[PDB]
Amino acid sequence: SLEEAVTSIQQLFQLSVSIAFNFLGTENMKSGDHTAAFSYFQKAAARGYSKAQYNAGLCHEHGRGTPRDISKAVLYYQLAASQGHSLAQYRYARCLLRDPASSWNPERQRAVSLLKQAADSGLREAQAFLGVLFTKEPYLDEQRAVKYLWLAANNGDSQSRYHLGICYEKGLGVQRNLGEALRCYQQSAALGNEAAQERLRALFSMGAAA
Amino acid sequence: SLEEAVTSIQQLFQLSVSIAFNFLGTENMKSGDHTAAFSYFQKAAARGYSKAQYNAGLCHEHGRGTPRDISKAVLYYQLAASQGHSLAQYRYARCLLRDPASSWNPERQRAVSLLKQAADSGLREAQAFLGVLFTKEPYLDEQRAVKYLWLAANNGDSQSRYHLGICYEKGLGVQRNLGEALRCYQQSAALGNEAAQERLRALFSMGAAA
Amino acid sequence: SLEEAVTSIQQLFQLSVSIAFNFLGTENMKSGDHTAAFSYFQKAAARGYSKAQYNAGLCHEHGRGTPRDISKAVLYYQLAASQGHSLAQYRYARCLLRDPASSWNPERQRAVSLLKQAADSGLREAQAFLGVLFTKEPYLDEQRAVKYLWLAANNGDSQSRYHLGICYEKGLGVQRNLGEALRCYQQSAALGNEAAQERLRALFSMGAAA
Amino acid sequence: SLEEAVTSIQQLFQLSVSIAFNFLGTENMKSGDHTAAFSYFQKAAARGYSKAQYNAGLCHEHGRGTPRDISKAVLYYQLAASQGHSLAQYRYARCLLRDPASSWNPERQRAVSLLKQAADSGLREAQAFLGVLFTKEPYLDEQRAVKYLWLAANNGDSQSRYHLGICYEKGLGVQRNLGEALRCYQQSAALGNEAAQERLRALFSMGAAA
Amino acid sequence: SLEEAVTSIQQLFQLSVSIAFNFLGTENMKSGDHTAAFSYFQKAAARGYSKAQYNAGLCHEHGRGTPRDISKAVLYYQLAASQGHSLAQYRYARCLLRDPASSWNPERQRAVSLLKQAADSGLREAQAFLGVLFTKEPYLDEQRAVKYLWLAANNGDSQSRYHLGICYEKGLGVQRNLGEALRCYQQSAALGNEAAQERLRALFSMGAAA
Amino acid sequence: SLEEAVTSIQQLFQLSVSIAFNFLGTENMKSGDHTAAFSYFQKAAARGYSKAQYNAGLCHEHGRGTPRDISKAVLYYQLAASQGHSLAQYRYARCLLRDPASSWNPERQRAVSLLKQAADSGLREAQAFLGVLFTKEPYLDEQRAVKYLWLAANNGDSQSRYHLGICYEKGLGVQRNLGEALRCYQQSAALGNEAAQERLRALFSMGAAA
Amino acid sequence: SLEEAVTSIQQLFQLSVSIAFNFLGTENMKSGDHTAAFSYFQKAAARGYSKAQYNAGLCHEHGRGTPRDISKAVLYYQLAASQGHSLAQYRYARCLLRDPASSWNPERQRAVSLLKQAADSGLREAQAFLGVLFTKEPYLDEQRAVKYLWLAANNGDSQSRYHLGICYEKGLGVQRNLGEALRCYQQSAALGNEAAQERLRALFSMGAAA
Amino acid sequence: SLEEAVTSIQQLFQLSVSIAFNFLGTENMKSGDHTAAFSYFQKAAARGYSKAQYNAGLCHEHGRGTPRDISKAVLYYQLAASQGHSLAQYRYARCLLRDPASSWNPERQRAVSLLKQAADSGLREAQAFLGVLFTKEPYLDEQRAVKYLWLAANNGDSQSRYHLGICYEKGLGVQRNLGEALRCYQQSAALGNEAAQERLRALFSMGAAA
Repeated sequence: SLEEAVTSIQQLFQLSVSIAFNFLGTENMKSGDHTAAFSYFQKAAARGYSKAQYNAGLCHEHGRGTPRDISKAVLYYQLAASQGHSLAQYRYARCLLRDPASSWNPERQRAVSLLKQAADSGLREAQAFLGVLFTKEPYLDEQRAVKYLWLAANNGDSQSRYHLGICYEKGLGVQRNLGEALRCYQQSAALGNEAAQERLRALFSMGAAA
Repeated sequence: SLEEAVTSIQQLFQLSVSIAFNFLGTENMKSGDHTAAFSYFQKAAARGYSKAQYNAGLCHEHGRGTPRDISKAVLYYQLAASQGHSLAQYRYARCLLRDPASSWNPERQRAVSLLKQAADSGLREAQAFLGVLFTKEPYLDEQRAVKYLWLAANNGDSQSRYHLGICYEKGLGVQRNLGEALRCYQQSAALGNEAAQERLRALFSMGAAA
Repeated sequence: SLEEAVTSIQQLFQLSVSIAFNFLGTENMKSGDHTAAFSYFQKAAARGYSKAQYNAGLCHEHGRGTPRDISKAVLYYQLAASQGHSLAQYRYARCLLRDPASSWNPERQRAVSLLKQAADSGLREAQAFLGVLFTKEPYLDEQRAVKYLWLAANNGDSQSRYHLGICYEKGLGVQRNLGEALRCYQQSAALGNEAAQERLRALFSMGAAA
Repeated sequence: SLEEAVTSIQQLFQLSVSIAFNFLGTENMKSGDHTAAFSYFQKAAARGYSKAQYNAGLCHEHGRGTPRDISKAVLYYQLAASQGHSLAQYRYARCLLRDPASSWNPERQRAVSLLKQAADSGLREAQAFLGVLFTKEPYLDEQRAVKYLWLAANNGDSQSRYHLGICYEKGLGVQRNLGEALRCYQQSAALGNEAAQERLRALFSMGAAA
Repeated sequence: SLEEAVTSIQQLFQLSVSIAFNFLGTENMKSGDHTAAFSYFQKAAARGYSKAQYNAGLCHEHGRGTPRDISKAVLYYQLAASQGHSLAQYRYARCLLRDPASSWNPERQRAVSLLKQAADSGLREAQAFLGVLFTKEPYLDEQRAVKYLWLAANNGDSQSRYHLGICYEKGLGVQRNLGEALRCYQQSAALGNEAAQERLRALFSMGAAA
Repeated sequence: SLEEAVTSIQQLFQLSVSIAFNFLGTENMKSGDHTAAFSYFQKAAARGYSKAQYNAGLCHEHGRGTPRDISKAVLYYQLAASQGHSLAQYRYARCLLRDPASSWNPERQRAVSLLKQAADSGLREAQAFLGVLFTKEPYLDEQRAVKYLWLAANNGDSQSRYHLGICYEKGLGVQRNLGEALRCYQQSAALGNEAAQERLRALFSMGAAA
Repeated sequence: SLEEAVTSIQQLFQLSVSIAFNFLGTENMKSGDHTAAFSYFQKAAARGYSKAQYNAGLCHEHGRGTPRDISKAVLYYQLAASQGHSLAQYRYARCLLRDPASSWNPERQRAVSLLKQAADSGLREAQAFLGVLFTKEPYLDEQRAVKYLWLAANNGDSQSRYHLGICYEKGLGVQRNLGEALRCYQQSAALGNEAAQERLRALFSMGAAA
Repeated sequence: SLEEAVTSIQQLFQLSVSIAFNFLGTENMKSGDHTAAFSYFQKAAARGYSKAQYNAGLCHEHGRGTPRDISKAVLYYQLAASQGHSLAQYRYARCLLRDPASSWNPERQRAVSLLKQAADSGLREAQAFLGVLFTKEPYLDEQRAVKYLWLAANNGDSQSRYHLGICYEKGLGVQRNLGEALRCYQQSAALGNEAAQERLRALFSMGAAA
C-alpha cells in the first residue's frame, strides 16, 4: 500500500509547492517587489495552477513589471479559464472581445459562451459587460441583454443601471417607458455616475430652459 | 298703502320687461335671428340689467351681427361687471388686459383685482388666465400663480395643468422637480393637449433617436 | 314706440305658446297619455322649438305610440341639432351612424363633427360612442379615441372603461400594458359589467387554472 | 500523560490524512484528472469523512469517470447525510424522492424529514424542491409548501417564484389573487424564466390575439 | 283652430291648478301649518299628480298631523311610483319590503324591480337599502349586493361602507381581505358611524390588548 | 267649492306677494339701491317668509344701509331658522356663539343643536365652525370635532384643513402623527393660507437655524 | 535573541495544542463520538481557550453525554464570555436570565450588559431575546426594546416580528397602529409562525364567525 | 535550482515568522496579556508586514499598554496604509485629519485621497466619515458628500442617516425636501440614534404642540 501512498505524497508536494510559490508571489506583489513577483507567478503557472495563471495574466497584461503584452497574457487567461476560474475567464473574454471584429470566428463564440457561464456565477462586472455586449452589433439579443443589465444593476453598479435607463428610454427590449427612465437617471446621478447620468440629466433639465 | 304698492308694481314692471327683453333676445340668438337679437339685447341693456349688459358686450366684441367693436363692448362689460356678474367681469378683465401695455395706471390694477374676485367665485377660465397672468411682467407673484393654476387644473383643464408642469420643471414658485413634471406632461398628452404634448414629448424623445 | 312693443309681444306670445305646447306634451307623456303627446309635440315642433323637435324625434324613433320611423325621426333630429341641443345631435349621430354602409357621403363627416362638438360639452354617452366609433374602420384615430374613452370612463361608465381596458391590453393607441388592463377588467366587473368583464375574467380563469 | 498524547496524535493523523486525500481528490477533479479523483475520493470516504462521502456520492451519481450508479451513490449520500452535511443530504433526498412511489415506506419519512432540516439551514435548492414536492400527491401540505416556496424565491430563483405565481393564480393554500400573480409572471419572465413565464405570457397574448 | 286650443287650455288649467295645490301644500308644511297641508296634498293627489301623491304618502306614513296609516300611504306611493318618481318609488319599495315575508308574492317582484330601477337612477338611500336587502334571505345575490353597496358607499354613506367592510371580512361575494376591511372600519369610525364602527374597533382592541 | 277656492286663492296671493317683495328686495340690493332694498326686505319678512327673514337679518347684521343692530338681526335669524333655512341658522350660530359667555343657558344648547342640524344638510362653513367650536372650552368633544373638520376640509377649505393638521400634530382626538401632519400643512399652505405658510416656515424651516 | 525565540515557540506550542484539541473535539462531536469529545473539550478549556470554553459550556448545559449541569455550564460560559466570544456570552446571559429573580443582584447587571454588547455585534438570537426581556418587569425600557426587536426581525425571525406586531397593537413604546400590526401578523403567519400568528388570525376569524 | 529554491524558502520563512508573530500578538491581545502583545506586534511590524503595522498603530493610538502616542501611531499607520490595508488607511486618514487646519499641506491631500479610495472599497465607517468631511470647510463638495452619506446610511448607520436628513432639510447638495426629511429623522430615531434624532423630534414636538 506504500506505492499509492508515495504517489499521493509526491502529488501533494507538487500541489503544495505550487500553492507556496503563488502565495509568495502575491505577498511580494502586495509588499512592493514586482520582478520577483513576476518570476514567482511565472514559475507557479508553469506547473498548472489556476490562481497562479490568473495572476500571471493579470500582471502580464497590466504590465506591472514587464512590457505590455497581450498574446501570452491571453494564453495564460485561456489556460486558467479552462480550469474554472471566474475572474480568469472574465478577463479572457473581455480582452478577446475588445475588438469590433465579426463573430464568424469560433473563438469569439467560445469566449462569449464562457463569459456567459461566468456571469451565471454572480460576478458583477462579467454580467454587466455581457449586457452591454448583447446590446450592440452583431450580438443583438435584447431580452438577455436587458435581464443581465438589470441583474448587474441590482448589485449597485451605476453605469449598468444608467444603461438600463437608456434601454428603457430608447425602447429596445423593454416597452418604452419614460418616468422610470427619468427616476433611474436621477438615482444613477445620485449614486455618482458623473459623466453619462449628469450629462443626460443636464440635457433634460436644460432643453426646456434654453 | 297705495303709494308703496304702485311704486312696487311699477318697479316690478320695469324688472319684468327687462327680463322678457333679455329672454327674447337670447331666444332669438339661439334660434338663428341675429339683428333682432342685437336690438333686443341693446334695448334691454339700456335700461339697467346685468345679463343684458353681458350679452350686449359679448355681441359687440364677437360682432356676430355688428361690425367689430371693443370700445362699446368693454363699456358694456364694465356696466355688467359693476353689478356682480362673474363671467361678465372675467370677460371685462380678459378683453381689457389683452393688450401688452404697461400697468402703471390704477385702472388695470382694478381690472386684475376684479378678475381675482371673479376667479374666487369658482369660474374655470378666470383662474387659468390669472395663473398665466401672474407669471409675466410686471405681475410677478409666483406663489399665487401656482396656487390658482393648480386649483384650475384640478377642474380638468389641459393647458392649465401643462402650465403647472412647465412651472415644475422650470422651478419658479415651486421647487424644481422633474418626475412630477414628466408625469404631468404625460397626463396632459392623455387628455389631448396638442400644443403641449406634441412638442414636449417630441423634444424628450428626440434624444432617443440617434 | 308701439311698433317695437307689438312685435315684442307677438314674438313673446309665439315663444310662450311653443313652451306651453312642449310642457303639456311632456306632462302627458309622463302621466301616461301618448297619442296626445305625439299631437302636442308635433304641433310644437312644427313652429321652430329645439326641445320640441328633440321630443318629436324621440317619439318617432322609439315609436312609443306610433309605428317605428327613421326618416321623420332623423329629419327632426337634424332640425333640433342645428339649434344647439346636445341630446338632439347625440341621437342624430347615433341614428345616422348605426348603418354599416360606406361613409362616402359628406353627411357622415358632418354627423361625426357634430357628435364631436356635442361630446366636447360633457355628455356621457356621446363620448363613449365616439370612442367606440374612432376605433373601427374607416374612422381610425387612436389617440382621440383613447382620450375621449378615458374621460368618459372617468364618469363611471362600465362599458367605456372595459373598452379602455381592452385598448390597453391590445396595445392600440397606448403602450401594451397588461397589469393595468387586468386591474381595469377587475374593477369593471366590480361595477357590474355583466357580460364583458365577467367573460374575460372567466376566460383568464378557466384557461389559466389548468 | 503520554497515553492521551499518543491517542490524540494518532486520531489527528487519521483525520489529517482524510483531509489531505479529500483535498487532493478535489484538486485533481478541478484540474482535469478524473479516475485518480475517483480513487482518492473512494479511499477518503472509506474511512469516515463527511465531505469525502458527499463527493463520492456525487461522482457515483453523475458518473464523470465511472459507470452510472444510484445504489452506491445513495448509500454514500446516506452515510454523508448522517454526519450533518447540508448539500449531501439535499442530494440524498432529491435522489430518493425522484421516484413516483408512495410514502408508505418510512425511508421516505426520514428522507423528507432530512430534506426539511436541510432546507432549515438556508440552501436555495432544497427549499424550492420541497415547495414543489409538498404540492403534489401524497405530500399535500399547502401552507408550509407556499411559505418555503416564498422564502426560497426571495433568494432570486426564477422557477420558485413562478411556482409561487401559479400558486397565487390557482389559489391553493393562498387566497386567490390575480394581479399580483400577473406581476410575478412578468417579473419572472424578465429575470429570465425563458420557458414557463414566457409561455404563459404568450398564452395570455394569443388568448386575445386569436 | 278652436277645439284643439280649448282642449289644450283646459288641460293646462288642470295641470296649473294641480301645481298650485301642491305648492300651497308644501308652503304650508314648511311654514308650520299641517292640517291645511294634508287637505291641499290630498286634493292635489286626487287629480293625478306625481309629487303630490308622493307628499300625500309621506304625510300619511309619518302622520305629521294625522293618525298613522300605512294602507293609504302605500296606495299613494304606488300611484306616485307608477308615474316615474324616483324618491316616491324608493319609499314605496322600502315600505312594502319591510316585512320578512318571502318573494313568492309577485307584489314583491314589482317592488324589487322598481327599487332596482330607482337605485339605477342615482339615489343614495335606495342603493344602500338594496345592497342590504340582496344580502339577506331569500334575496341572496352576493355580487349585485356587493356592487350596489360599493356604489352607494362611494357617495360617502358611512353605514353602507361599514356594511361593505363587514361583507369583505366575512368573505361573501368578495374574497376575504383583511387590511382593507381594517381601515374601512377605521374610516367608518372616522366618518362618524359611531355605533357599528365603534363596536368593531372596541372589539378588535379588547380582544387584542386582553 | 267656492269657499275652499277663495281660501286657496287668497293664500296664493299672500305667498306670491311675499315672493314679489323678496325678489324686488334682492334685485335692488344687487343693482345698488340699498334703502329701498331694506324697506322691501322688512315688509316681506314681517309677513312670514323664510328667505326674506334671512335677508333682513343679513342686512341688519352687516348694516349695509342701516346702523348696525344685532338684537333685531338675531331675532330675524331665529324666525328664519325656525322655518328650515340652512344659511339662516348658520348665521344665527355666527351671531350668537361669538360671545365669550358661559354655555349654562339652554339657548346655547338650542343654538348648537340647530347648528348640528344645519351642518347635516351639507353647508361648508357651518361644519368648519363647529369643528373649531367643539375643540374649545367647554364644548370639548374631540371625535365629532375631528370628523366634521375632516368632512368640511374634504370640500377644499384651507383653514379647516390646516386645523386638521394642527389637530394631527398636537395629538388631540387623533393619534399624534407627524408625517401626515407635515403633508397637511404643506398642501394647506399651497392653497394660499397665510397661517399655514407662516407656521410651516417658522416651525419646520426657521427652527433649523434658530 | 534565542530567549525571545524560545518563549515565542513555547507559547505558540501551547496555543497550537489548544487549537488541535478543540478541533479534535469538535470533529469527534460531529462524527458521532461523544465522551471523547467531552474529554477533549474539557482538557482544551482547562488551559484557557475561548471557543473550547464555549463548547465545554454547551456540552455541560445540553448534557449530550454528561449529566445535566448548569453550575459548571455557566462557569465555563462566564470564562468564555470574559475573553470576547459573542455566541458564548449570549448563551451565558440567556442561561442566567432564565430565572424570574429580581435584578437587585449586580451579576444580573453584568449579564444584561454583556448581552447588550453581544447583540451589538449582530447575532440574531441575542437581539430578539433582549427585545423580549426589556418588555417584562423589571427591565422596562420600551424604546430600546422596540428598536432591537425591529432590527432583529429585519433579519427574518418570525417570533421577533410577531412581537413587534404585538407591540404595535398594544401601543407600548410605539404609537398604537392597527393596520400595520395586522399586516405584520399576516406576513408572520405566512413566513411560518405556526403557533402565535395563526392563533391570532383564528381569533380574529372566530371573533366575527361566532 | 538551488539558488532560487533557497531564496524562496528564506523569503517564505521570513513571511511565516511575521505571520506567527502577528498571530501570537493577537492571541495575547484577545486573551488579556497586553505588554507581550505590544512587544510581539512591534517586532512583527519592524520587519514589514501590513496588518501587523496596523495593529502596532492601533495599540500606540489607543495606548492599551503604552502611554498615549500619536507620532509613532501615525507613522505605523502610514506604513500599513501604503501596503493596501483598507481599515488601517481609514485609521491613518482619520487620525491625521482630526486637526481643524487647512488643506494646503500636501499630506492632507494624500490622506483625503487615500480615504476616498478606502471608502470606494466598501468600508462602512470610511464613507460616513467622508460624507461628514466634505460638508465642512474647506472640503466643500456637496455631491460626493451626499452620495457617500446615502451609501453609508444604506448600510444601517444611524448617524449617517441623520446627516442625510439634515442635508435634505437644510437644502444643500439636494433639493430642500421636508417630508422625506422628517421620515428620515423618525426612522433614524427608531434605529436608536438617541441624542441627535431625539433632539430634533423634541424640537419639532415642543415648538409645534406646545
